Amino acid sequence: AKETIKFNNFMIHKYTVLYTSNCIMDIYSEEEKITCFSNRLVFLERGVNISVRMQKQILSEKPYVAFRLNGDMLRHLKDALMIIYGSMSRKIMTTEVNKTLLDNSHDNSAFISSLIYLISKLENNEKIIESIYISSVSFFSDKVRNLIEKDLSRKWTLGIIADAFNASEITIRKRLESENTNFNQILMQLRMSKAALLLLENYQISQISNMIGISSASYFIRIFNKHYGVTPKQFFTYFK
Amino acid sequence: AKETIKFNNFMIHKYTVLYTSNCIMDIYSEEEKITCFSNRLVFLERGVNISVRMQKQILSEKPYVAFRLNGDMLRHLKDALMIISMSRKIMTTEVNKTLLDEINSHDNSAFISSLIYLISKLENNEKIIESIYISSVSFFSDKVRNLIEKDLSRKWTLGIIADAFNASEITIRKRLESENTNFNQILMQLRMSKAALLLLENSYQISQISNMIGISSASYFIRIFNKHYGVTPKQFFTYFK
Repeated sequence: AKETIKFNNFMIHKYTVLYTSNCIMDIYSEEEKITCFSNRLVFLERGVNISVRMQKQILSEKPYVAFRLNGDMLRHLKDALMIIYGSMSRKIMTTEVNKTLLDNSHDNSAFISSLIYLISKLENNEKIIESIYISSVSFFSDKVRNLIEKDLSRKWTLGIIADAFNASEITIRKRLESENTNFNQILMQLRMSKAALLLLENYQISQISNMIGISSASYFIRIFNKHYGVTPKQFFTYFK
Repeated sequence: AKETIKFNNFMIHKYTVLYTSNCIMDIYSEEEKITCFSNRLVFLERGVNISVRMQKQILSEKPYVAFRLNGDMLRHLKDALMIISMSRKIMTTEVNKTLLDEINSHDNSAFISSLIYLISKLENNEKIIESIYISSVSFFSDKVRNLIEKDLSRKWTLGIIADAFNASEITIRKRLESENTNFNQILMQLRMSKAALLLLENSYQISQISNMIGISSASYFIRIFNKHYGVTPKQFFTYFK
């Protein structure tokens, strides 16, 4: 009912640590599945587009508490953990209740220390550090993403990106297909992630379409309902 | 009485975090003084020769609990924290949850992480990170120490060190005097630190600690220890029981 939701194409654009205060979710890959339980912390690699089926316990509250890491913060944490330490199961990893998490979020300096501390206290840290390092790599898809990000309003083509990257169209094609993506999908993922964030933020549908680059908001509603499978209102009400 | 002791020339050869479980100590500089209170945590720089006057609460236990950092661990911690006057070399603080701190103390991938955590939680961390960086620098005196550390038994001269460092004797002299030390003093500090580390081991005895540190006669070593630290080796052993 109103406790359960099933949205697809969920892109972890930044490395996200995720509690499960008010939800039991099943995270789906193209071939794998990971069930996150309630009162547990989950580490999510950046660059992971996935489908989630959630089960809220209380209908009135948000399903979970999430914390994102900037690219900047992700590279400093990677460098710090490398100084210190020297498949879907590798990219999404849940753990036991910290039982002592005390929530920072405004002083990276204090935050990065606490994150290093939590990782050091956790077990099986090799895979956590591995996910950190992997998510700290600027793949070719990330560079095209950064390019498009500057003007989501602008209508891009493969030739524009190719000229910007000083390459041929087929080169960009095969690079993105080896990254398991494409230019159109990259663009859509960026726009729809910004749209979801803005929905849970204080733009609204009347202007989110324009902010992300779509002129007509009805087309944006249909495109959101296609990408995530949930109408923008259902997405808003499940996280409210 | 035996609750109080006053030993001089206490060299913090490794960056040491120091609790005060069973003591109230007064650290003395050539011109400054710092009184560490009971049930506190103390931060000390590497390369610090000081005097201490301690006051144990229970005569039967050790006065405090200390934790040292290897040069390797100190350099990692410095690099990690960079990624993330006597008052600027010795800094005490208050703690409530060292229960978390316990940790295993037998690893670098975990200890320095928990230490970073403690520092992040401690306010006024600026001077702490300062002390870390300063103690992570290999001064010329540290290079001479490392050279001598190889063969403490060997009898060194200023000319041997100078030839090893490809320099003149007066150069080594002025370098060490700018570091507020000298070759003979460097040697004495190294030997006497080891002596104290060889002490409180309850496994090694004077009859052989002098030989390990390079002194042939153990009576001369007793007199030299009682001169350097001001406490007879037996008093030093009994205060840290």
